[PDB]
Amino acid sequence: METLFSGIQPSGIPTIGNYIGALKQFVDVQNDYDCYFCIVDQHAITMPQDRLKLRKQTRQLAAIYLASGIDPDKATLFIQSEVPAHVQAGWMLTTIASVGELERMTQYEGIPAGLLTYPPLMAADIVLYNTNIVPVGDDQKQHIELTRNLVDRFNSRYNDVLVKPEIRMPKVGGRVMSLQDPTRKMSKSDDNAKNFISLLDEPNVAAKKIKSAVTDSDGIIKFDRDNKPGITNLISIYAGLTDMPIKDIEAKYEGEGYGKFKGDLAEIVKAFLVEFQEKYESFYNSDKLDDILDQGRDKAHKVSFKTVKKMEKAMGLGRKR
Amino acid sequence: METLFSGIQPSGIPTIGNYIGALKQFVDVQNDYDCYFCIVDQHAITMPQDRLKLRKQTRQLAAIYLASGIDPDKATLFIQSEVPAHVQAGWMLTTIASVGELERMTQYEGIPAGLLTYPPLMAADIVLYNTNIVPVGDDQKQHIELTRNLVDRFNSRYNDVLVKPEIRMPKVGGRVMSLQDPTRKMSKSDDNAKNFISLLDEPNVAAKKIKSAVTDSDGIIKFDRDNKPGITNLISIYAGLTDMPIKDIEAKYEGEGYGKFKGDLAEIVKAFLVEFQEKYESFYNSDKLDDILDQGRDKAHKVSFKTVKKMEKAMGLGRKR
Ligand SMILES: C[C@H]1c2c[nH]c3cccc(c23)S[C@H]1C(=O)O
Ligand SMILES: C[C@H]1c2c[nH]c3cccc(c23)S[C@H]1C(=O)O
Repeated sequence: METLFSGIQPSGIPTIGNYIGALKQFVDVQNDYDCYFCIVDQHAITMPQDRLKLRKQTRQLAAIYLASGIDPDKATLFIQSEVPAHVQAGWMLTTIASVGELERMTQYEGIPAGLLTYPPLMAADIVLYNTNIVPVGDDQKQHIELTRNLVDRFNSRYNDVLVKPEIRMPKVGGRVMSLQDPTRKMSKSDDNAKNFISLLDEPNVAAKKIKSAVTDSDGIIKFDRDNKPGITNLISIYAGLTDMPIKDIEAKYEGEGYGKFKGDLAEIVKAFLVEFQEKYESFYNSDKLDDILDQGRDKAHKVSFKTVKKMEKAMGLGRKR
Repeated sequence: METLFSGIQPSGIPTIGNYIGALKQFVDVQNDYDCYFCIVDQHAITMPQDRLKLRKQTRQLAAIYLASGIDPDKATLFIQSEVPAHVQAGWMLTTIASVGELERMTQYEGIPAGLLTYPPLMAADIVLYNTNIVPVGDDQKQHIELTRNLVDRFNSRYNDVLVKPEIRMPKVGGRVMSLQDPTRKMSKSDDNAKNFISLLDEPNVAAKKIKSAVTDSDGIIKFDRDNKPGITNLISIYAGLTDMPIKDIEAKYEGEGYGKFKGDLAEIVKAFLVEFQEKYESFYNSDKLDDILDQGRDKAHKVSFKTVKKMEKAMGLGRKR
């Protein structure tokens, strides 16, 4: 069984685009892959953070992953800073990186040193669990290249302990676009809040965002990205939240106009968020949330500890006991 | 009671200069100060190392400190990599350092990133124990300036948890010079091995190095650094290993020439090393050595854990449990 590792930034609420594109897919793929979901709070502080904003966002993310169906027994959901092997292995990989290498990553009061030195910590986050696949996008290519190059450098200079990972998302979800700019991907941090639908938006606000999404005044419910990216995007969201095949959507709405379809979809979005947010409140406001995160941390520590120990033996850190 | 922290590089055997200058003094000052002696193996790998050479040197250093009289109950002798708070607090301080700052430290395959990014780890090594004093020399000034500046930056941006340290050696020992270059300090890494006397030199080899030390052919046993740095240096070693006051040395050897004095001193050096190396073998070849280092690690972990936790709460890492 292949091991998957996904880093999660506690820096914002995922949108419904992120749910359809990734989270919903993770809820399936956790049965067929050994999955790690790591809330990378030590990466979040490479940037300036309010300390209450950061600690709250970390709980929020954990509650959202659990609300989506990420299962603490099937997968390992934990907080990066609670597992010390991450900064231990990150320091070891830092000593074999080069300054030139780290600088080129930054390209693809002063400048915080975290922004230069975080890539080896990302490498560590991955290889500590013998990861085979990382579900990232084009923007993370140079990071994985550095990771694989460091695994090569380590195994070559000391001895084979580390595994090279690949970029692979096992079941890619649909691509969800901004509601009022259908050529751009939906983003949690848009200045036009009508562009996205946050997982924590009020369900009635989200229904309004479906109605205000930029489309023709009317048309047929047909999937055509090149010529009608607006309605096509909406059909993608419909498909994403109901699992109805797209061709099966077209047939349900044959002879229907936009008003009927946007009305049904806004209701579908509202219904989804009401069910999602009840689960989310229930995890977020519960004592069991700390129990779950405790157990996740213990799972990850058991695996990552063995790896750190092999690494320390390979470089000659510590003692032979 | 003031807390003292001394980093120890596992990169070479201390010389008798290092014993007279520092180690012997630490054996006294550990009664009057809360002392931490930390074998910084995570700093040693910033440079290229053979992994067996490094792990052996680490045991050797611990055995030498114990052989000198460093007392595992009075002081805390441990190995840096066995206490995870060091790289945890080092990462936190890294995120508030600036690249410019770290670069200027480097001034005062490529260039290993460890050589750029180690100073915040040094800062962490110190402040984790609420250190008041660090017994370092001129070459470490910019490192302590960075440390104090990071303590200021941390306490100012989040809230007061960290203590500013000072450079202070509570009882400075004598200065011991190279035996065949009396104007340079004695160094463990000289290309002229007659220049130093290693604590692990064969006692008969060391006696020969006393005889081969570069002096006038004869003279009076008088302390005069400007005009007779050779014999004066030797008198310093004599004073350092026997605790005889220097004026009291001059009076013992009034009416004596160099041959008598160098003969007595070579015997004194031989006698000291025989007693030292028996203790050293006895710790180095013992199962109790791992027990001692275990207990040291547990002592340091208890203090440094509380500090790391205050730091994580201050930046908003982790969870409030
Ligand atoms: C969250 C970040 C991160 C830190 N460690 C990891 C490990 C795997 C994937 C990612 C990460 S994804 C990456 C990003 O920049 O999105
Ligand atoms: C061993 C080095 C080191 C790492 N952490 C610390 C903490 C205090 C003093 C020192 C150190 S002394 C320094 C040196 O360069 O000698």
